[PDB]
Amino acid sequence: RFLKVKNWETDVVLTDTLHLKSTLETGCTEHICMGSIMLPTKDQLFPLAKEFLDQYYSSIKRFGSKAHMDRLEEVNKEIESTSTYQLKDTELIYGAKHAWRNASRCVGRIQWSKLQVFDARDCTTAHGMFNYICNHVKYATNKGNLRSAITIFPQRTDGKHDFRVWNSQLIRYAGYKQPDGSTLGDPANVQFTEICIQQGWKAPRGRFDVLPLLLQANGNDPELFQIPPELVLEVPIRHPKFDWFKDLGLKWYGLPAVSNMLLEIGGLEFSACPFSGWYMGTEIGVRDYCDNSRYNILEEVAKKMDLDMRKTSSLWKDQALVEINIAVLYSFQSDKVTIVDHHSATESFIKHMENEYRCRGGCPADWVWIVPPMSGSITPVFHQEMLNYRLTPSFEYQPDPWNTHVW
Amino acid sequence: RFLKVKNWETDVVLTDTLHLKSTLETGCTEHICMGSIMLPVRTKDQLFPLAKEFLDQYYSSIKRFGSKAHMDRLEEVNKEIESTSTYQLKDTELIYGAKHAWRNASRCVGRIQWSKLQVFDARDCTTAHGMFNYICNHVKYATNKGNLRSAITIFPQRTDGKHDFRVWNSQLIRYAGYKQPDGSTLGDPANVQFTEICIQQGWKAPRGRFDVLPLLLQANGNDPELFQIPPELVLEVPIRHPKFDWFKDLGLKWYGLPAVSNMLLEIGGLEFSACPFSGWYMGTEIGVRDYCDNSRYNILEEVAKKMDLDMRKTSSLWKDQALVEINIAVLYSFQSDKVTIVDHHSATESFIKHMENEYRCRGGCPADWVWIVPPMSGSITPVFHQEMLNYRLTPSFEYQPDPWNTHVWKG
Ligand code: HEM
Ligand code: HEM
Ligand SMILES: Cc1cc(N)nc(COc2cncc(CNCCc3cccc(F)c3)c2)c1
Ligand SMILES: Cc1cc(N)nc(COc2cncc(CNCCc3cccc(F)c3)c2)c1
Ligand SMILES: C[C@H](O)[C@H](O)[C@H]1CNc2nc(N)[nH]c(=O)c2N1
Ligand SMILES: C[C@H](O)[C@H](O)[C@H]1CNc2nc(N)[nH]c(=O)c2N1
Ligand SMILES: [Zn+2]
Repeated sequence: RFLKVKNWETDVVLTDTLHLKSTLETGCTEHICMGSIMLPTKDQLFPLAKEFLDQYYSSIKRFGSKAHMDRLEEVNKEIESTSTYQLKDTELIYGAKHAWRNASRCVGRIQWSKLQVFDARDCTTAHGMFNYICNHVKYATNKGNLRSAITIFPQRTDGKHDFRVWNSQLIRYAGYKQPDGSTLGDPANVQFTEICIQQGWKAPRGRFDVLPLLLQANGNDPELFQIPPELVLEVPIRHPKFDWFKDLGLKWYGLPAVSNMLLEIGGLEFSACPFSGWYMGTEIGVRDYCDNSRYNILEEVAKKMDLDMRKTSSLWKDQALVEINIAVLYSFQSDKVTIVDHHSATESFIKHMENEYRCRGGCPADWVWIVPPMSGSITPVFHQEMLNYRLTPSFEYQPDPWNTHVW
Repeated sequence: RFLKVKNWETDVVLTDTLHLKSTLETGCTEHICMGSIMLPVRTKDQLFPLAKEFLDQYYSSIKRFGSKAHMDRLEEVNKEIESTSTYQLKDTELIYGAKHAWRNASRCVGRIQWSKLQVFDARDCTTAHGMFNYICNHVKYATNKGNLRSAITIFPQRTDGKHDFRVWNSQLIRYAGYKQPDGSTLGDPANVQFTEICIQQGWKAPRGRFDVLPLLLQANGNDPELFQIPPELVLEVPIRHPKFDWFKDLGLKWYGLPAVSNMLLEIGGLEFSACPFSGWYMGTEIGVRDYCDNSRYNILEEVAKKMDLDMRKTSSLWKDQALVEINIAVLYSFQSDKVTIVDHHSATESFIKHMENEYRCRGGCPADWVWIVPPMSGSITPVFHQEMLNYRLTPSFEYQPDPWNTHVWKG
């Protein structure tokens, strides 16, 4: 019932008690581990509300105070009457900070308490959503000095009046299938791109076309908007050694901003809650550029380096991978756009885990996600046992809107 | 019940039914995943079911389930257990069992090879000198002058747990490590405590960076005894780089034969506590972990110095650069000396083909993603993108406590 994790490189052992406050299910059983699977009423709501307010009031050192007992009654009264309830600004901010704190797949959580929360619960239309988002984008970008932020749209009511951002991230590139058989731009977004087109978008059909926002307010049909080009900070990619690298025509955007997840706080569900931090270099250079089903540039890079691509055992893919990732980091750093390398980010996460264990009794972490997609064992997280479990407030995946939406 | 796994790069979806035959526990629950934790005498009562389940599996594999030989064999094992408290495997069952423990090993990327395993039956062994001889023959057979052949050698099974056969070494061939008074380590830091044991038992340590350790062998629960593997049987590869001529002057070498000697083989409820097995290396095992782990040889800095990489900031990726060059070197060296090795692209690609065929023909393939994905360049190998299901099938290989912690010293 009380659990130990060991770091096999430093011998530091930590004791986890926080998991006993775990709530949702993992997908694993005593018979089978699903650790590597990507996704394994009025009566329902009040326990969820109480559990949250209890942790909130405990966190400001006022557990069991009149103010605590008063709030619980007020929410109880509101749920019995209205069938839902409203969070105080203080609770909303705490809730959002803790959903990030509890994100077991996130390596950057040392930052969790520095989150700017934009309360957009007063929003009513897609134009309003567009405004809130441009404002979030400009605030977070901060001319390259990135600041973590979330913007929180109104909560689910009856589930037929959902606010949704249809985009998977606020800033992404279009993907197009061509007569060729090959894919131009990002193959991850082919389907979303087509949805844009079929909703009215004027696609320039290039390699790096910033997608428009498809924004759904109050369960209404989603509407298109172009983000002002001037708010999208992009970085041309060059290499500090290879003068040919720039002519691959590679660029990426400065702002990673997840926009398709669901924030659960105290039983309430926020289906539009785009949030953003800054990039770890491997996300672009390893995954975005080198995944076979993404930009898949390894072949083209290895050729310009004139490596022996004859046998996999020359490690040409691995050589090219490192150079691409050097170029990503160098480019962001030369243009003064915040970025972190996987060495620095994973070392910070170890420090963060030690703080969480000492201060809070644990830190849920999903090793499969935390260990970077290159050079795994040379980062400390590789040697770090982790325990994965679900705490709330949380961010959750949710069905893509187009499969759900009644037109 | 069916479970599906998807490969997110290819969209190939596979269906697992084999997990229904899983017995032992994972360590996980509905509330906690322990997927990244390294480690999360029997009675007649529990033994006959374990025997029955195994013999049912054996007899199914040979298409003789429910046959007269099948039924007679169950009755013969039943009686043997009721009379003696244990039972003996037929040679055919031992071979089947050992191959299946490997087939079932969810942390092994090399399992495409599982049906090609040379099983050496050492159950007639009685003494440490006997074990030594068996182990030399395994090494010489598996080494095959560099054309490596997989093999296992199986010493007598556990009886009352007071007469165990144990190989005290964690692998048959490993380099010594010596903690210096100044706190630095000479040789391999992983093997310090074991080296200390060997010296206490009387080993004369040459005290270099790559001293092959002696075998420390325990027969029949007796105190273990030391033996030196004949050096002519220990194939070694000096490590050099195809472009960098200073690489040789680092004085690196490694041995060709990876041979695990501290695991326990369970077959039909019987426990073989001494069962050294060997295959051949995937390059990253040496190049990434043995050479570049912080708690191991730790050569990243020295290599990076010699490459004249920018070392003042981690974001130059100097470690990542040096890591790739070292791994190029290991693969080049082995290939040049005609010693079997596999690179991590070839090995993971082969594993995915193995895994798909297993799903098709067997109904599943338990796999532990944490261990299967290579410790460098993870996502440019196809296994990173493959969902996997981890569960425990028997026959199996299992960890066991280090024998110095449990052994009752006779003197
Ligand atoms: C400040 C810098 C941040 C860094 C360096 C960072 C790092 C990362 C990385 C590398 C991943 C894996 C992404 C992937 O592989 O696709 C991730 C996942 C995640 N992060 Fe962060 N993060 C940051 C900020 C944030 C913020 C501000 C939030 C929420 C407020 C957040 C919530 C999450 C969530 C929910 C996931 C998992 C997403 C999923 O399962 O698809 N992160 N983090
Ligand atoms: C044919 C060549 C083989 C290759 C390339 C190979 C590859 C590997 C690698 C890379 C690992 C992880 C090792 C580590 O990180 O320490 C491993 C684990 C393992 N393999 Fe293999 N393997 C091979 C043959 C075998 C054989 C012959 C057996 C037994 C008959 C075996 C059984 C196991 C077991 C039980 C593990 C888990 C070890 C542990 O948890 O410490 N493998 N394999
Ligand atoms: C906020 C933030 C900061 C930072 N440095 N990086 C990020 C990266 O976020 C993402 C990037 N790319 C994709 C996603 C969404 N991932 C969903 C994975 C998935 C795919 C398919 C099925 C499934 F169940 C789960 C998030 C986010
Ligand atoms: C047969 C074979 C072939 C091949 N290519 N590679 C191997 C590698 O096998 C090992 C190498 N080094 C160490 C081990 C033993 N693993 C121990 C893992 C461990 C460490 C500490 C605690 C724990 F619970 C578990 C196996 C084995
Ligand atoms: C199948 C497997 O779970 C999948 O490829 C995971 C592995 N680890 C990951 N880790 C991160 N950070 N991001 C990912 O998208 C994935 N993908
Ligand atoms: C804590 C963590 O599980 C541990 O470092 C694991 C990670 N994956 C591994 N994978 C392999 N093949 N071998 C290892 O020793 C490890 N170590
Ligand atoms: Zn699990």
